[PDB]
Amino acid sequence: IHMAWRSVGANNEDLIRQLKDHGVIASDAVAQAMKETDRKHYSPRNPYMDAPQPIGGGVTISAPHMHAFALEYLRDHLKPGARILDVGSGSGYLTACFYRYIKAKGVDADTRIVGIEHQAELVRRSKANLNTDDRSMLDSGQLLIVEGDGRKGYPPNAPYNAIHVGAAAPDTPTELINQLASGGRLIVPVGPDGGSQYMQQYDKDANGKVEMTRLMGVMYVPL
Ligand SMILES: Nc1ncnc2c1ncn2[C@@H]1O[C@H](CSCC[C@H](N)C(=O)O)[C@@H](O)[C@H]1O
Repeated sequence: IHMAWRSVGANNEDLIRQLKDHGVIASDAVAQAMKETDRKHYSPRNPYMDAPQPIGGGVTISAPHMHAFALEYLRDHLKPGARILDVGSGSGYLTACFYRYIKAKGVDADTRIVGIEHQAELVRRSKANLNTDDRSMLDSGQLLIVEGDGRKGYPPNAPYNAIHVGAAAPDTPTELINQLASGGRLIVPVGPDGGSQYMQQYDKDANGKVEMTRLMGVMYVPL
């Protein structure tokens, strides 16, 4: 059996510090949001290993560095009073991070973080994770976990200032772009399941015109 090396932290704080020291985390705010959201409540096993871990339904909770990259990409869009959509909420981790990131920038009664997941088992599982973490997040009514097909976003709370997609979109996610507010940003892996995909960024400007930028090569493979 081929053996390999992989980073690990002694605890949540030590895991984030390690990432910041090595340049993975650029901003202090991103580091703080992740520091206050302990992976132990969201990852059943190896919580502090910088690697993807299974959570059920044939899916995994992203590796810590991938969560960091996503937070950095949307650091200027995560502000008090905004509406954020997290398509494919899974474990609920990234969702809790968004809530804390903004909560630090100050509170606003209109802030709304919506996580949409289509697997019922994960919807119940994630809610339980969030209540084990901090029962007040769900109780605030500012964080939401809904059951549905994320490909059609969630119109009740549209338009969104920022949208993050954790699952692959076979092509241009038209309906999601339609739910973006002017000046909003959307992060999503584009391409058929099984190949060289691209994590892509879509920015809509004040005139409603859309611009696409490729951020990095990515590949969905068996763990
Ligand atoms: N059409 C769709 N609508 C909603 N969720 C979807 C979906 N297609 C895939 N998913 C969900 O995409 C998620 C990808 S894994 C997401 C992991 C989560 N960000 C974490 O850190 O744990 C899974 O939970 C999967 O069930």
